[PDB]
Amino acid sequence: YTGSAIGQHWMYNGKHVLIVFDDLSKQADAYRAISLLLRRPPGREAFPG
Amino acid sequence: YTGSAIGQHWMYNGKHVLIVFDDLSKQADAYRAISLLLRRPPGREAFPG
Amino acid sequence: DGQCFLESDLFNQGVRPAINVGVSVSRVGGAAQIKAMKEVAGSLRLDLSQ
Amino acid sequence: XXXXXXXXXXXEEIGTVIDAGDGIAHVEGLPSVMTQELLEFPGGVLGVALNLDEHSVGAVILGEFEKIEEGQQVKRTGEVLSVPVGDAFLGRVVNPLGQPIDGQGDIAAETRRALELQAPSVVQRQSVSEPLQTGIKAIDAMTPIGRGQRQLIIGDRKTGKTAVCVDTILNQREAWLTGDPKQQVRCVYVAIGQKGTTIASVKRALEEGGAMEYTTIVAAPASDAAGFKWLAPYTGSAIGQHWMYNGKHVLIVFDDLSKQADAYRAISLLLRRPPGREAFPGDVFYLHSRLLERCAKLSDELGGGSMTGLPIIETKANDISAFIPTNVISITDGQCFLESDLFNQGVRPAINVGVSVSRVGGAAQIKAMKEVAGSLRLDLSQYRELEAFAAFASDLDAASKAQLDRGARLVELLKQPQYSPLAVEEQVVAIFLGTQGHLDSVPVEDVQRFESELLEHVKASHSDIFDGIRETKKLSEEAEEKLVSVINEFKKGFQASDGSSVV
Amino acid sequence: ASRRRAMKSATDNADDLIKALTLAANRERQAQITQEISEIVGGANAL
Amino acid sequence: TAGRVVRITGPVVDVEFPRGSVPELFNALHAEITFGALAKTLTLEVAQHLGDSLVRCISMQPTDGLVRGVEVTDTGASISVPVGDGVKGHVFNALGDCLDDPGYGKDFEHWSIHRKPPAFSDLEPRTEMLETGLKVVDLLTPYVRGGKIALFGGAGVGKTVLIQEMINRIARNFGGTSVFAGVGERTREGNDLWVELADANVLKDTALVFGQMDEPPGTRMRVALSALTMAEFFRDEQGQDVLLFIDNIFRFTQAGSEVSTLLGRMPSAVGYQPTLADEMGELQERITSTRGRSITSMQAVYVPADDYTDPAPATTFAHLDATTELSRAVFSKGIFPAVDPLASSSTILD
Amino acid sequence: TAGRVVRITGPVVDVEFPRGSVPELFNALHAEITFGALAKTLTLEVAQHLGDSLVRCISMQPTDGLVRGVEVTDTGASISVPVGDGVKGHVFNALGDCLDDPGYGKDFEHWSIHRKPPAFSDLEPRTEMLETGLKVVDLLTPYVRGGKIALFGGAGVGKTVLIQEMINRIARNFGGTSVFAGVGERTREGNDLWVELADANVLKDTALVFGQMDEPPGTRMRVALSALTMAEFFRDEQGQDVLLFIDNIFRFTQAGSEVSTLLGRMPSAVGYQPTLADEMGELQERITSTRGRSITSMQAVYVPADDYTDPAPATTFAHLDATTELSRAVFSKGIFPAVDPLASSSTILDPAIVGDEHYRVAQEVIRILQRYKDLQDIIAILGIDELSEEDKQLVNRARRIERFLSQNMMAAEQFTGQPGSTVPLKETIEAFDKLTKGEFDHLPEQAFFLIGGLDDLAKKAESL
Amino acid sequence: EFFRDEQGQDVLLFIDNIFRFTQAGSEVSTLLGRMPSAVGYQPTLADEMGELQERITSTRGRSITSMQAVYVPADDYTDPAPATTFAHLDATTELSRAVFSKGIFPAVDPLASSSTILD
Amino acid sequence: IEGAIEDYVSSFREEIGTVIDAGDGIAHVEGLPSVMTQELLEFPGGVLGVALNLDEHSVGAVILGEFEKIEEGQQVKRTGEVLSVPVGDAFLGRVVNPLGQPIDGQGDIAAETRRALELQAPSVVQRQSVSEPLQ
Ligand SMILES: Nc1ncnc2c1ncn2[C@@H]1O[C@H](COP(=O)(O)OP(=O)(O)OP(=O)(O)O)[C@@H](O)[C@H]1O
Ligand SMILES: Nc1ncnc2c1ncn2[C@@H]1O[C@H](COP(=O)(O)OP(=O)(O)O)[C@@H](O)[C@H]1O
Ligand SMILES: [Mg+2]
Ligand SMILES: [Mg+2]
Repeated sequence: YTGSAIGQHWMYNGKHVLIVFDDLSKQADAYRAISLLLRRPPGREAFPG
Repeated sequence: YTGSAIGQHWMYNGKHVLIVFDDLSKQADAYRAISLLLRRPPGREAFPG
Repeated sequence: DGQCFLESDLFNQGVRPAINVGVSVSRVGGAAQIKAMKEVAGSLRLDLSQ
Repeated sequence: XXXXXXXXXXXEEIGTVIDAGDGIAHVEGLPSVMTQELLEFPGGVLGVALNLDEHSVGAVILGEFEKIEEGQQVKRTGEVLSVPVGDAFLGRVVNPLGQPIDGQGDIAAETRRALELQAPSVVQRQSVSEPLQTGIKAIDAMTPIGRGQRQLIIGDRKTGKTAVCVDTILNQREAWLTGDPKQQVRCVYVAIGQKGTTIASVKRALEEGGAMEYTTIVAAPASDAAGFKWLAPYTGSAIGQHWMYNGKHVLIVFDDLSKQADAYRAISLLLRRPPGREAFPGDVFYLHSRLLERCAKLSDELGGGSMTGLPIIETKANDISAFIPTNVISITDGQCFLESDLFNQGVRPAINVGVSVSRVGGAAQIKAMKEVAGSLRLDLSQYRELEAFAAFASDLDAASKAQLDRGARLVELLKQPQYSPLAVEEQVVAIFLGTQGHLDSVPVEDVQRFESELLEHVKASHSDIFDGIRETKKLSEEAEEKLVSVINEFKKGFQASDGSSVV
Repeated sequence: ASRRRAMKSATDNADDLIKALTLAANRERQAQITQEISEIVGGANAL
Repeated sequence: TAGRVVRITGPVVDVEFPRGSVPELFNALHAEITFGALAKTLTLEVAQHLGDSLVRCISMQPTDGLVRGVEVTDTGASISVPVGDGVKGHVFNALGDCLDDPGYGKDFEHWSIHRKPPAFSDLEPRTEMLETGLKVVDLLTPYVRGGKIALFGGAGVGKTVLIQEMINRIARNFGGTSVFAGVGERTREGNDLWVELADANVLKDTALVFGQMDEPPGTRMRVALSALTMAEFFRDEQGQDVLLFIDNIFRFTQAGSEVSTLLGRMPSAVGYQPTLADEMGELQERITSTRGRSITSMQAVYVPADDYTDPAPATTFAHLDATTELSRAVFSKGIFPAVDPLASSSTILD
Repeated sequence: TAGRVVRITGPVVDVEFPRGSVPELFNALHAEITFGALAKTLTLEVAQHLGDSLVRCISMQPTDGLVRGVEVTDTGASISVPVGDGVKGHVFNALGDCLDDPGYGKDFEHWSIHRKPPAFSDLEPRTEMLETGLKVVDLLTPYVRGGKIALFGGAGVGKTVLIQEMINRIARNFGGTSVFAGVGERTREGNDLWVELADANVLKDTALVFGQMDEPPGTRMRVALSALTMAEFFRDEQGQDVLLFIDNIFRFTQAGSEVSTLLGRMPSAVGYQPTLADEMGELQERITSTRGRSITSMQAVYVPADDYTDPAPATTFAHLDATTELSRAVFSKGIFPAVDPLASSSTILDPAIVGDEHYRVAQEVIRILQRYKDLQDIIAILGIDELSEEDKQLVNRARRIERFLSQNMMAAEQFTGQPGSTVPLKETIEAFDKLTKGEFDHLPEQAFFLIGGLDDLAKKAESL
Repeated sequence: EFFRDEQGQDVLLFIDNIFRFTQAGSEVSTLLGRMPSAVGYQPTLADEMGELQERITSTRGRSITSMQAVYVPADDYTDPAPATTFAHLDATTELSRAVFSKGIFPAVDPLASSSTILD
Repeated sequence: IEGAIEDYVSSFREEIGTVIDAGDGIAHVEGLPSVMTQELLEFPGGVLGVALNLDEHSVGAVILGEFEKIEEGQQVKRTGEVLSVPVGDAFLGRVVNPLGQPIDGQGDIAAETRRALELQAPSVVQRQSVSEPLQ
């Protein structure tokens, strides 16, 4: 999300930006961890709803 | 159940009846929904016991 | 008591209705058939299995 | 001033069951109870205090949980989870609590030992360098078991696992009759989830063979509550450890360890712990390892004792790659996979010579067997693959055919009947017959008879063969020449069930 | 004749392959059901 | 001293009792359903103690029409079923109430269905073969006295004929009696069985206990223990060899799993109860021979998806000693009793 | 003033402290058990704060005998392990207690096991190849001097044989100082190793920390940190180059799951703890070769049910530079060390580092074995004869290449009796180039098993 | 529905993609307090989806031609969402990845796709 | 003391309950001590419920169709009968909802009798063997 924000600043200022996410499965895992520590009931494959 | 109830009156009076249930899988799904909303404990395939 | 199985592969192959006669069964059996039907259909299941 | 006021304010315990369900209970009171303390209830029932909360104590009930109900008084035994132990257990069948189930009489226990006592550390242990003779040709020849070793007996339903372990227990009688504790192995047979009739059959077989002089049975039959099945291995190891640290040699059989996994699954799910793979709780590994690491050979600074473990595991359709099989394979020092596909053909014991391994290896094998048999494993594996190939060879070279016949006759040699353990002094000769090729003229269908007769020949005359082997554990040439002479002399007197003589 | 022999061998190999695949598929069925039930019950025990 | 219904959730009922009079678990309680169209006397089996004198129970009959606050009277014993010679020739439900003649058997001796298997000292130390007198059975797949024989088949392969035959066999060659546990059986099929055994006149030597599918899982679970209790009485007190039919044990397991789910116990593997193995053992280990008399069992056993690794068949087949499979390909040849000699197997053939 | 126990659930213990004296996280606390021969002093590690001056702790020893209400004293610091050049030659546990000499190390400098990983700015990637003398490793999965290597596999496929073999290949000659962390492996192997390192006289230059299976999960997870502390001390203070063997690192995550289920945290997927990747990362990132110094680590990773998709191995794959992967199937073929050539990988197998002659041969071998593994589905049914000639010529030498990757390791001498073999890189490149080009296609497959180099290949073939 | 009822001018209603409806429902379910069902959808799925689908119907004398796209999770045509949606439709043009990988485009599966008017 | 509590409790002719909760097709109604399992409850907007759950505090009632009209505080009256449907020959050729109400709009239905939905099935002794075809 911070990467996307640093990108969007240049984007809306009229620049052309390229964003590589390496890799979003780790973000899904981190979000799963955070949601499970907050004790949200998980959905399918233990991922957050 | 109401189809069977309508049939049983003919049955006990000496008639011959034919009952088609189309289809009971959605009967089971509806009962699963009703049960889960009542916080009854689920089992295999999320169906109640 | 008895299960009649309808399978899509037979449906596409041309067998319609798609009764898989080789797996559908009835525990009641011949008791539900009239004698004229027993005189005929008896060998049908064996013929289709062969 | 504050301290004195606090002291002034501060200036046989019995609890009550508030909740009870399906083999577990919750108890009020008992502020001074220790964790895993053996509580007792009015009905003559015991319990293990697993969880101690701020207001109540969680107790797993051992035995008949039917007799428990709300409002019952519970009292301390003052003993951490423990079993009575001593030499008096030899020849008795006891439940996991150390109580006698055979009705043969009371138990003159020496002391009490806790179950959760930690295994001996790296510095206390010694190398497995001492033979635990099993008496099965297919095992002592290719997969020797050393004292302090853990050898898995993994296999399929109805494949002779219990039979093999009973043979291993029976073989030790020839040693028991000697008074020296260094040879005097003693045994424990822990039955988990077995049918009562099977335990009775084992009891009978051991009595008939004289094994009950030195064997203890711990019975957790399928009928009893999950808690008994869960404790049975631990109480068996507790009975064994008391002998082990005193300098005795112990042999533990677990028959079968997968049902302890199932019982702990039940207990954990009743406590509502979140399950893992195969619905097992995450700590089944700490169950089977906590059990099997107790087995060791101690250093002479601690008594030269040892305890050997033969865990049995039942595999679903020979899927050795399942969870519990791979967990126990990761714990034990080897496995002897008993394949059912061979058992039904007649290869009994059905040891899969390809997958079986002894990760201690030839270190615990006597020099005689080590020399005579050490080639057999790879020769039989290559024979098995050669047979798999030649099964559809229209024609093949004479050398392949000769190797094929040698392999077939070796396979026919390895098998032996139930409850017929062979002493090593006889096993070495039985394997000599095959490896050195003296069977090359006997038809397959007679081989098993031939060997079984020759061992009696050498038993009545020329005993100096067995004696020379036994007294030095190596097969000297001065004995090998007499052996070959006796073999050739017998070949002329022996005859097959059909056809010609055997040369 | 060699066609006969080789096709018998292939039939036997296919039989053993069917056996192994069926075993693996049944293990996958059981594992799938167990994972689904564990997920449902974890959701239930969360509430 | 009487209790009150405080919660109702499906077949599950919670009952509050006075502080001191909490009943022992597995005790049978009786309650009333007073609505005319559904008038009943409801039987409840105590499953758990929840505290505050609340008791968790499962109903043996439909709870429909049940009202909160209604009186519940403890019987002071487990579910009890009648035992005696007069039990022969009659049809019972799991609760021991007769279906052929309402009110029959009330004066009979009643035995608790929840009783322990034989002690270790009483078991026979070795497996004796049963000479039933059928060629294929005796030769290819010998049966064990006091063992368990799985039976496979269905319609058109001579199953019920085999059942009548084994009943005659036990009643004429060994002087025993038969017990038939219709665990989760079709009502139509149960009437068919009743009329068939009556036409053959073997009913006079058979005790029938039908736990129907129409009724909640608790009854489908306890029917097997009721039948086994009648068999135990015939074994111990009358001194007769007995042959117990169980059709079908997989539905015993299924009912156990369903009751486990209703009670809120977390499921195990593919979805059976956690106590699966112990719950099956408490039945099977009870089928054994003691002190010279035996309860042999024939058990029809379903296999879901025809995989023998599923915990239900995997658990069942650990306890049973023989396997008889009936084949339509043998029946169609005129080969009766159609036992397949190659598919069938036995572990005493040694 | 001090705290009191108020809850016990297995090794996890909740302790209440005065209003303002709550201990920080990962602080060590001492408690007493006084039943009898079971008596001992328990070390608890603070894992959580539950509010109302209550904290939740992980016991490093079995809680059996711990009664409620007993007092608990805060040490004010994390679990501390001894560090220094005197650590070498002796055996330790997770708590810094020497097993060979109980009082040893009490007077040494003590370091906290909990430390933050090195700053990103001080990291630099390594590329120098390490020559082990194993054909498959040196060809297809070249290790890195100062990188992270791992051995994966299921149960009973060669973790211990290959790990002690690599000990012989590296530690027997490595000029630096070695550390061996036994994380949840069997104790008998630890004793065998303690004896062997003395027989070979290497012991005096290596430190051993053991946390074997019998120990409860709480210490079973901290043993790795305990040994890593000594390794990174030898790295940062003495400036020596270090070898850090760890076996088995999967048991660290397994103990994490065990303690997680007790701490009350919700389960993730198949039943591991949440933050699995976070704990494993906090462990692994500390094992890195900062600029100007190096710590070569070889790890063993268990894989339950041979399910390489299990979250724990799938997570640990991300931290490794070289990944040798064992397989059940290759083990059944009689191949040893049973490495899967197509699954294993190494990041430095690129022409800029290993050279063109090495890369071309490795990739041609991979291509041949991949075509073979694709034809397997037909091979299993119709045999080799159905294949066309371009496929049959390939399969014939594919089988030979596969079998030639086997080697008679030094460690296996104790089981097979055959002596061990070491081969230089150039000879392996030459041999596999010849094989792919077909200069040995006329020899039978059985000739290739467990040879070693080319001269031994000729010697063996001559005998058949 | 306004165009249908109040004007009677026939109308084409396109929806892309109507799986995200029940998806959002499943996303909010666990927070609302509903216990999760099978693979992880809300228990109300069938009725929540029906209350929508039954409104798109063409009452007599006033037509709506509906064209709705449905996502199939994990290509699993067994998933409860597609399995429930299948009942509300007269014609289903079931695409499949197996066909798309062969370069066949628009990639309709000729065998699974079905229509009620093919009489 | 028990006497005064009992007097106050009894001072609270047929009972009426109140919805304490509603959502997603379910309603929790407090009160109705004498309600029975699966009784038809009728809410003020004309909608009906089944009362499938009976807790210590409140009844859990599934709502038939017109769920939107339910609100907290609404008076819940009870019908004195478990689920029942009309029956008769007049149903031949009609389309009816599960409660026997006409949904085809052809007109009312000349009900002939009423039967509960959950009556006992014919037992083993009442039945006869199947011997007649259903062609
Ligand atoms: N040495 C043997 N030779 C031939 N057959 C044997 C031998 N040992 C056992 N069997 C066969 O196996 C049966 C007993 O096997 P055993 O009880 O050891 O199996 P198991 O692995 O214990 O199975 P389970 O654990 O289910 O009891 C015998 O009745 C016999 O048929
Ligand atoms: N080259 C080889 N030849 C013969 N046996 C081998 C060879 N390599 C390994 N093994 C066998 O594999 C076993 C390895 O077990 P191990 O790696 O410790 O399994 P785990 O680590 O899963 O417990 C050893 O017992 C050894 O006998
Ligand atoms: Mg056995
Ligand atoms: Mg290892």
